[PDB]
Amino acid sequence: PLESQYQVGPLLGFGSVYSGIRVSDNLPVAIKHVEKDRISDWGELPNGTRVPMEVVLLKKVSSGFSGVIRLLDWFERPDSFVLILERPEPVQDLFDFITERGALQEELARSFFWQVLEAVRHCHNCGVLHRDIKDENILIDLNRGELKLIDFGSGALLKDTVYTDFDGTRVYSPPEWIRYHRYHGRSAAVWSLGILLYDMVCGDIPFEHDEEIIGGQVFFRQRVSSECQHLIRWCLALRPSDRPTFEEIQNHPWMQDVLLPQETAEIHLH
Amino acid sequence: RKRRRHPS
Ligand SMILES: Nc1ccc(-c2n[nH]nc2-c2ccc(C(=O)O)cc2)cc1
Repeated sequence: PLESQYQVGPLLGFGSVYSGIRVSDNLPVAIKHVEKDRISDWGELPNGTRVPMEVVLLKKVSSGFSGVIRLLDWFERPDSFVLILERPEPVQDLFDFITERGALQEELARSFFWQVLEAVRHCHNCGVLHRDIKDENILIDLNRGELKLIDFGSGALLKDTVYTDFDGTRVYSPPEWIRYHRYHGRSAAVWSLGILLYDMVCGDIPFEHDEEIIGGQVFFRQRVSSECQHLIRWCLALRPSDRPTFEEIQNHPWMQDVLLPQETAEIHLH
Repeated sequence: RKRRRHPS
């Protein structure tokens, strides 16, 4: 039973996520409700039970690596599924963090971006494509300086063939999706990481309209180092084959000498 | 300049 195993609190944050505590060990959790009528892609568990694809993807990435949110449990109800998700405390998502702080110092953006890269690599290694990388979908564990990727509700199994469907965030989507309604998983992910990196070092995303997305011009509204500008422009290459691999991103000169998560918390979050 | 969230 769900009502007997968790103490349910107030809403957090058209989504339905509640604060919670696991009665067993007083662990803080987030309790996410998903209506069956609104589920786009369905999947099957090893037991063959029909579950939301979100549950499938969350189970595939769940492990000791704390760069991705951990699905602690889930329940099925007549008209909905309920997901028990990890809740760090204290926490703030990266969108609110950038709103309150403005453009991030490059040392801090480097640490955050590096941790997002490791988390996305973990997803891909587990066969999972997130498809909605953005600052809203990144939680900051403020005391540990660790970032957590959340909300796989738009994700898919990773494949090497073309995708013709998309339900992530349009202003983070690549120009090949805007123009042709097709994309490949990894190069589309890299485009969204370019949007995210610009967002971190300039204080907001670069493109709001389709014509900006396909236009291929990146104006920098903030002082940004030449090295970081190069990485961003590389990630935002119009031709997908021109974009860097994850290895090329992490080997880029701007990415060297990253701070550890604990150093990040003490220098920038405490 | 207005900064905003963008639903999926
Ligand atoms: N603005 C905002 C504030 C607090 C949370 C939060 N806090 N603790 N867990 C969560 C959480 C984790 C995963 C998911 C998901 O995977 O959908 C949703 C929420 C999320 C956002």
